[PDB]
Amino acid sequence: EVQLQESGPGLVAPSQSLSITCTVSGFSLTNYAVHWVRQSPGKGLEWLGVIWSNGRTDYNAAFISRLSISKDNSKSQVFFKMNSLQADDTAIYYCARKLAYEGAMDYWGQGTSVTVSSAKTTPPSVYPLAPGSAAQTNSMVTLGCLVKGYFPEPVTVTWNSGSLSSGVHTFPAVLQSDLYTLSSSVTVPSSTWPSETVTCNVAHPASSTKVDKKIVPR
Amino acid sequence: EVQLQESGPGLVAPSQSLSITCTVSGFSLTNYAVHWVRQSPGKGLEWLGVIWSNGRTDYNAAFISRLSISKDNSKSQVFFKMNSLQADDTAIYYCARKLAYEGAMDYWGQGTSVTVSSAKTTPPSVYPLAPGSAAQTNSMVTLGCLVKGYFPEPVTVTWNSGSLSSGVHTFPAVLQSDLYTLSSSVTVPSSTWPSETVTCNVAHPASSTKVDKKIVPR
Amino acid sequence: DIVLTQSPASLAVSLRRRATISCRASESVDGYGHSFMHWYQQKSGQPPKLLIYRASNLESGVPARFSGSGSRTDFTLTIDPVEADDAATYYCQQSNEDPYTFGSGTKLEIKRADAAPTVSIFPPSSEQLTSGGASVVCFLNNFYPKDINVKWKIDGSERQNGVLNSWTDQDSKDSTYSMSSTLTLTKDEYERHNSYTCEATHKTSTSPIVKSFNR
Amino acid sequence: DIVLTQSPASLAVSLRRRATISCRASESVDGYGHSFMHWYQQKSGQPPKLLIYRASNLESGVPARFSGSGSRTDFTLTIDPVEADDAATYYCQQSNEDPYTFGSGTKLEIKRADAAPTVSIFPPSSEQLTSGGASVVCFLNNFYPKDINVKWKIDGSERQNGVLNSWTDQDSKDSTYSMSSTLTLTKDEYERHNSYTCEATHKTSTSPIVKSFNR
Amino acid sequence: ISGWFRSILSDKTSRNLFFFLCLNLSFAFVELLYGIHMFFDSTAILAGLAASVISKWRDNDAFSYGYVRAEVLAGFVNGLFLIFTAFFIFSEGVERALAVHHERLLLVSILGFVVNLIGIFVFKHGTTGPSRQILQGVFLHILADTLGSIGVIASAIMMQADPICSILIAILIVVSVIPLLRESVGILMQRTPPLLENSLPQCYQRVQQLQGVYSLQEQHFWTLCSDVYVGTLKLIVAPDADARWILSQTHNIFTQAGVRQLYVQIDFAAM
Amino acid sequence: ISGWFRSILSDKTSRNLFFFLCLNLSFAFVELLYGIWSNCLGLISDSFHMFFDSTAILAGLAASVISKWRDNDAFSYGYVRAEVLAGFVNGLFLIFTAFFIFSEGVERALAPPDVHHERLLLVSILGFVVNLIGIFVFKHGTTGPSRQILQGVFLHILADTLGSIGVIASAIMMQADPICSILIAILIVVSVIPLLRESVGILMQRTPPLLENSLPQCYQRVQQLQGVYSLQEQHFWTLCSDVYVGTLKLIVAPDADARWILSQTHNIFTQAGVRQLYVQIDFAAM
Ligand SMILES: [Zn+2]
Ligand SMILES: [Zn+2]
Repeated sequence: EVQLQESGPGLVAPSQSLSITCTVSGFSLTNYAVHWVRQSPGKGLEWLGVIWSNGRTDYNAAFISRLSISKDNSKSQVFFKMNSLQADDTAIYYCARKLAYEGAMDYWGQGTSVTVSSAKTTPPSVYPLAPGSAAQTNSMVTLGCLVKGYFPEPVTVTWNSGSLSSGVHTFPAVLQSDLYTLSSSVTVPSSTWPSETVTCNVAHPASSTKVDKKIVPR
Repeated sequence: EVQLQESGPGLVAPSQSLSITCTVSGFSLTNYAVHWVRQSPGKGLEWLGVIWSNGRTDYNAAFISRLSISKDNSKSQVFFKMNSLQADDTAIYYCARKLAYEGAMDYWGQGTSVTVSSAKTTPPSVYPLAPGSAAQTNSMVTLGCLVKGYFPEPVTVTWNSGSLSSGVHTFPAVLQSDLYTLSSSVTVPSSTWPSETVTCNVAHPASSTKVDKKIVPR
Repeated sequence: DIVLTQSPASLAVSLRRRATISCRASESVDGYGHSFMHWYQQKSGQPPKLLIYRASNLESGVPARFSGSGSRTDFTLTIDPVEADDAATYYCQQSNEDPYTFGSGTKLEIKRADAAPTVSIFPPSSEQLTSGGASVVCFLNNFYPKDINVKWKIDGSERQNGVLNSWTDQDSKDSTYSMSSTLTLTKDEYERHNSYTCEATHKTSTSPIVKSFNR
Repeated sequence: DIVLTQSPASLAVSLRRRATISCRASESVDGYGHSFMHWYQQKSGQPPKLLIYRASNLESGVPARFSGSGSRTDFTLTIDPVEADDAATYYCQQSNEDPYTFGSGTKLEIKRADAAPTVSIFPPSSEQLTSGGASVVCFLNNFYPKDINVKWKIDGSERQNGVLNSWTDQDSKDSTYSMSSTLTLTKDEYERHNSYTCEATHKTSTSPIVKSFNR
Repeated sequence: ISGWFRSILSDKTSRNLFFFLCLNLSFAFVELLYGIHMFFDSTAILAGLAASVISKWRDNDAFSYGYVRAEVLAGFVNGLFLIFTAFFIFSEGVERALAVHHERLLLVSILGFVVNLIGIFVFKHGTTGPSRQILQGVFLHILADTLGSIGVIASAIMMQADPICSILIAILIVVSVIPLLRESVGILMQRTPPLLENSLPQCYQRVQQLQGVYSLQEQHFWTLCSDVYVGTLKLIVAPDADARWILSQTHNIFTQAGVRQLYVQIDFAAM
Repeated sequence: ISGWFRSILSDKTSRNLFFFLCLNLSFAFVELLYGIWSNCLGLISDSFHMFFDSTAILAGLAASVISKWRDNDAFSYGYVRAEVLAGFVNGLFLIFTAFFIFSEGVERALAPPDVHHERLLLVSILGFVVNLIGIFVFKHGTTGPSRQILQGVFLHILADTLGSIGVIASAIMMQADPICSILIAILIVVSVIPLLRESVGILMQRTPPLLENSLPQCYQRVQQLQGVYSLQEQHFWTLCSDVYVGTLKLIVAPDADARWILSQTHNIFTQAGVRQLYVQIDFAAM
């Protein structure tokens, strides 16, 4: 049950500091090292640094001047601080436990997307997505909801709170006018809809938006 | 997915050999060690031996003369051979993977019970056991099937092939006249029975018995 | 050989309290700053599960409620808080000298509010009637504590020759106990006789629970 | 710094086949009989998963179909047989010299017989009409291969100014692809026109699949 | 300057060596006053006192082990000094045979023999712990000095041969100093300690019996000072061997054998 | 027996030392044949002088032969320290040779020994010629145990030349030799001092002078390795001439890569010239 959770700000304006806290479970920080790794499309995977059991920390040679990693064994949290952000550091940061006695990282955490921009957080506007005409109905019918008007990444779209996890296709988002557009599709049996209600729960951790909305046919 | 499976004879008559083959998956025998531990009710847990990656083996000082452990890296099986089986050798034999760089064992396999006696194998006689009168029915109604006349241990009793696993009570067996009796009890909703069929499949690996019995109310 | 003695042999602890299991070694299992003492957990019908290695290190994937302490001969396994799932047998193992040895396990009994058994008696079945024998089972389910007695009355007659009893372990879900009483009789021994009643004497009720059949 | 170059950048392999990914190191990552090169697997939207540590040792809990080999500067990751779940990006990481450096990942593509996309068109919804804009999106689901183009017909006219395309990566169950095409419109030019159709060019059928509505 | 006497007063072996240096320095002044080998003897016990002084100095970067090998070097140089003293005494006996003033009849040699008797009564003996070698050196030196004293009154006995007595004393003191030079050469050549050599195959078989140890190699043991043994060792172990336990057991096994400083390198085999 | 001459023919320096030993043995025979006459007064004197010379070169040759022997249980490191021991003993020989020639000059100044017909004068020319042929022959400027054998005998022959020209200066004076004896003794002791200092440094387990400068940088580099907490009990010393033996203890993290740390430490100290290295790695408790 080894768990690594990270909590950091999704949006950080350029030339300020970024603070990420990695909370660990299932193992002790008094006998394990935690590495910090970020992944961005432009630079692939990059290694930031490592914090050891006694507090010794080894950083990357390029990032030595603007990186600081701390630790506390009591509440099992590793604090990641990086100063003077630019647009380059827009990457998915991970905290990973070091594989014991080897130089690899066995257990990672769900990476937190950190975006460096001067714009403002926008809560999403979710719109359902329904067939135009109730004609040519087959055994399988496509359905979805469109999420337009949010910043920054990410947005979690969940159908019926995970009850219907089959046939989901959450397409990757795209950038236009300094703004993200997201599309989601779920396929449901024609006997089920509209006999059974279908909703998508759209989660935006940056704006703390948990709007839940039902699909109404026309 | 680290898996260790032992396969050996349930009965070994006194003063012949016992051969157990431990099949491992999820790790490689080329860089991991396998210990052998047996749990005799009276002698508690006992460490028998260990086989290392290069084939070096270390045995207990008590059993060194009559114990031999082999390994094949290719098919990932560890062979446990022991001569001179007496009555005190009756124990549940485990093959366990050695925790890397520590003196403990992290992953154990489901032990195989080995009984040393001159008695012969007896297939079980399973009798479905039902309430005498369909009176004083409550929200809960107890049900069970009785397993009598089998040798040796163990016998697996499962309700509806594991579909219903709540309320099961598989009682430990006892010895009488060089034979075993096992009793199983389960509670089921009174609306479910006898509306829905309830069967117990009784497994005796020694006699290869897979008799399935229906509960019939009187 | 290093003999490991565990005290107490059995321990009773309620929910959410503290459980302490101590292991004592005849000679030291300590070398150069490390104590090579390991703690295992064995639930019923399961292989032992490693909790602590080297007497202070939690195995990856175990809950933080398990703790280890001690050095040289003395060691302590501490559970805080105690879960209902923590009802099992705990062993201390040393790896300091060959051969590896385990300590006599300490059984952790879970203390909880007393529950009355659900007494049920099932008459012998037709196929075992054709088998030539007779066996009547007496089931007591979900009762606390473990101390309970079965009294066999057959038209008000008491017998103890063929009374067969078996106890299950404490459950990991509701921390209860189950008890099965079996009475084996021959064909005539069952056929001459009519009423079979099981009597369950348990502390929570001075009046024992009566369930019977007449056949 | 030790740079790591992986060849090929993307690999296409069918089911039950053999897939080989090679990692090339500028400097040797070997020391005293051990090579400190590690292999990671990163599927769709989860952090990378360790497969091989020190270039020849399988991580405990991963399938045996993964294999590692190599020394000095040449290393090879082999999947045999290749399942549908193995559609991921594979990275090689060296730990022989500070700082730790990864390689540019290699994407594994699970080759399979072509499948026809399930084209569906959905009109803009009422409350986003109240929002002042219009967005019509056509969904293409479960198709092979990835080379498909979408043609937007508005009353027999072609527009490419507001066409927005999103591409999903290969699914782990049936190794298919899904594609979402969005066309963003304002109120006036949505109300002026009446027919909107989305079309699909796909290799398995020269005849395009057209889904339309007339609102 | 001043601290040297305080260090001399601190050590008991350095305490005798200072006044014993004072007696011949007085004996040199008396002999020089009469005059209007021995200064060599003054040099030898000067090295004996200097070794006892240098020996307990603290370690630094240049001398990682301290200065405890100065005692072995002093025993070695005393043995070489006595070898050369015997050879020159042989030569002097040859000159005596080939070629009388008798001032004081050389009766001062009797009181000299008394001084050597006092020395043999006083110097009779039988990281740290750095004193065994100087005592043996001064003891066999003063024994050679008593034999040289017997040479002259053997000559006095015969004149009422002294070359033959010189032969006898030279051969006897060479035989006496042979064991000291043998031990010093053994120590200075990084030879396995003779007291530790018999226990080493047992220790090798005990370390090989440890769980997970594959091969044992590059075993080097040697003597530092007198009772301090330094050992180096390399182990090949299993890929998943308990290296903490193997290290602790190896250290215990070789500590029970008498090794004070031990370095065990553990290599993990590839299968 | 016979294998020694098969060993004496294996090495250039060994055969040169054997030729030198045979030459002074022949000199000893002829000098003895001269001293069985009545002119033995100084003949026996320089006879035991050259006898010492022969013992010195014999010790050098014995060390040169022994230094190639294989290792055994008693001598774990081999016999490579015989070279250093020979250098040390030859330096000591030259120190007591200085003292002996000091005594010789003193007795030459004090007592007139002149019962002779200058036979030694021509013999002194032969000794000087022998010293010159030696100085021409012996001009130089696990394994590899040969750097110190040459220097000791070369220094000894340099002394022998000075002892030879001492009597030439005496003959020049008579037509003072104690002054020449003082000068030659001081000069050969000054020449000897570096050899004795190097031999004492090697034989006292001192950090090699060619290694002492690089060791702080090596310690800093090993400290910078990932997971290394501390670095302690560092001992480096010279075995024979170019072989440095190092012992080191590391305290690392509870889960540090001991394989990588060991390989990197071996690389770091091998680049500095430490051929034999033992790295003990201790996993710290938290
Ligand atoms: Zn003396
Ligand atoms: Zn000479």
